[PDB]
Amino acid sequence: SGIVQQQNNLLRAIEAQQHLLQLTVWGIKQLQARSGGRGGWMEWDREINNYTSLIHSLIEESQNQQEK
Amino acid sequence: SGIVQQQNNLLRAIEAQQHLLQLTVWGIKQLQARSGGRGGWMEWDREINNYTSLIHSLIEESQNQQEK
Amino acid sequence: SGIVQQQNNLLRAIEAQQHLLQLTVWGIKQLQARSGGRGGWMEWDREINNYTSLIHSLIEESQNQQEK
Repeated sequence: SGIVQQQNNLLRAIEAQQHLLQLTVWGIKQLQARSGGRGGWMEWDREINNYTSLIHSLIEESQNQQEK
Repeated sequence: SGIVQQQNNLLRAIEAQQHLLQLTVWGIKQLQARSGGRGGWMEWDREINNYTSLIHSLIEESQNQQEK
Repeated sequence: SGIVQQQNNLLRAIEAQQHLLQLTVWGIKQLQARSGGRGGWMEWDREINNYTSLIHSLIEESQNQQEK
């Protein structure tokens, strides 16, 4: 036990930052789509989903797990 | 009270990460501008500003509020 | 001493987020390369390397420095 608001203000930033990134990925994807299909990036897309999924879960296990 | 350097090293990362993102958003924006105007993304731009603004403020309220 | 798992779950997010960003930067770079060379962005590239390098090091000094 020690310092919790600073930990919640930091977590609240990561989350917001997570949203920011998802907007960029979208902006990037759409620009790619401009050429013709984004079939060459499955591994890029899958890589994105992989980490985003790990982060969302990392955030959720951090919010519901700290109440002391 | 407990562990502060690790909290400052993490905050210092979010901040730096904030800068990284703003460079990407710029890189993305300019590439969009290449076609012809970015008038269709106001909501995208506004969404960006919205979170970036929440994060900057979240960071500042975290720096000046922890001195114990 | 106080709260460590929440600090490790947050650090684990920044790291994963670091990877996410590096994928976006790549996606952005390649799209730029499409036109013809990315020689005008050295300062953009150098700016990226600069912060990414500060973040990696900030993360590493945070992992090996907290064992209490």
